[PDB]
Amino acid sequence: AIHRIRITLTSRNVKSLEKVCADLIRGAKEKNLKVKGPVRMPTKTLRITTRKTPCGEGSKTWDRFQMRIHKRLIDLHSPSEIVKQITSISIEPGVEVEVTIADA
Amino acid sequence: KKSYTTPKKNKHKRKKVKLAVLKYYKVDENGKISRLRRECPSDECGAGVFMASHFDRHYCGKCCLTYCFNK
Amino acid sequence: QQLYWSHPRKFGQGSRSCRVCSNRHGLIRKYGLNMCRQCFRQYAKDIGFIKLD
Amino acid sequence: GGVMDVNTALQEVLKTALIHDGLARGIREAAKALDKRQAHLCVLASNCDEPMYVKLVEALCAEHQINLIKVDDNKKLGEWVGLCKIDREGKPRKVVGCSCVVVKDYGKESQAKDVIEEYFKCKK
Amino acid sequence: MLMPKKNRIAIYELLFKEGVMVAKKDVHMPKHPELADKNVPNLHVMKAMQSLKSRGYVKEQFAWRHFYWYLTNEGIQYLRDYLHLPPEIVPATLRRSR
Ligand SMILES: [Mg+2]
Repeated sequence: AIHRIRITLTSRNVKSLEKVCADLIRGAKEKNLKVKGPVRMPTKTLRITTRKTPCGEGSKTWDRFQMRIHKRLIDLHSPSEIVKQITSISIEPGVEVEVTIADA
Repeated sequence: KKSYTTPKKNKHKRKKVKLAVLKYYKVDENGKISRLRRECPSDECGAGVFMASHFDRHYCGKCCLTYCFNK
Repeated sequence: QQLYWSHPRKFGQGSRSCRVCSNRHGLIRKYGLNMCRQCFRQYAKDIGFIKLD
Repeated sequence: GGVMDVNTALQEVLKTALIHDGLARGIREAAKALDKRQAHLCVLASNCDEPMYVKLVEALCAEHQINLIKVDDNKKLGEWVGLCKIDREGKPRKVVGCSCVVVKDYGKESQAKDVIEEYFKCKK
Repeated sequence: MLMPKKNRIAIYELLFKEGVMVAKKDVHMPKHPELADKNVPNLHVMKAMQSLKSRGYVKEQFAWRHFYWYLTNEGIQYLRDYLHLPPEIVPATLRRSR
């Protein structure tokens, strides 16, 4: 019946993630599903630092590569079919969405 | 990265002695067979394979690392 | 023929080699890349790492 | 196919029996394939070698299940198996005669090709 | 021996069934994965395809430690001969692609 259900969204580009989140919020509040707003988990940053040079010669310069990971959650209180439906729609770009059974 | 040195033992392979094929069966009356050497009673060897006779040893050719008997 | 064609290569630099160039000597194990330190600067973009520090 | 001739019977059965993996070529494989109960039809030719392995093949076909067919002219059944598989077996580079064969499995059962031996087994 | 005839035929039939072969460049791994995995070391797969390629019959690419082998028309014919198939059968690749 009515269940708690949490959707977790992850990506590296922020604008796609935020627009996806706001559209899911729209589609949820057009059915009056009592949505708990997006919670923004801390961003993660992966750092990799290497010598620039192929061989061992030169003054000793380094690169500082890093990749960022954004992650947020939204919570719904509703039956499963509507949420697995609207979830299945309105995602064009590269963004990760994972929806689970219950989280409360 | 330099010239080698001379070896004095070079011999690549054993020369793999060549034998006339099959005298291990004896016809010993008209239409009668005799077997000079038993077929290795190992379950996987099909009992159509002949066990060796050495000077005091019986050894199975197809049981690669087993069936050696001391007599 | 041979039963002596290897001896334990289960840790240390003999175990592991780059997933691209097959070299040893200076590979990145972090996050499970397993990639040579020179080979990674080459694909550091297609993975998604961008330099902005 | 032919009219049940012996000089067609070997050619007919062979061409399906290579595919049915049946032919223990040569004499030692013929022996080892007769000492197990896989054999069905056995073949020999004139003597171009040991005058006693002929006695070997007839004693062995005798001692379990009499099924022998004798056909001379070693090079003929040789060239009929003349290379390791069916294309340019007539290549003169290699044309060894078999001088013995055992069929284990006589091809896909068909077209009276095996019935030719049935026309001999109790008839000759 | 270069490999058992049993192993050869098992490799050729798999290549014909699918129409394309793949193996990582490694001589030590004890079994090929894939439908050869019950039987064959991938040293035999590499060593086999090398001979097959030197006679036409196959196109070969190599990118990050992995060979990619395609069967060409001459290969279709030779394998259809070598395996004694219904002289017109090919499950390799048959459909008009839109
Ligand atoms: Mg922190």
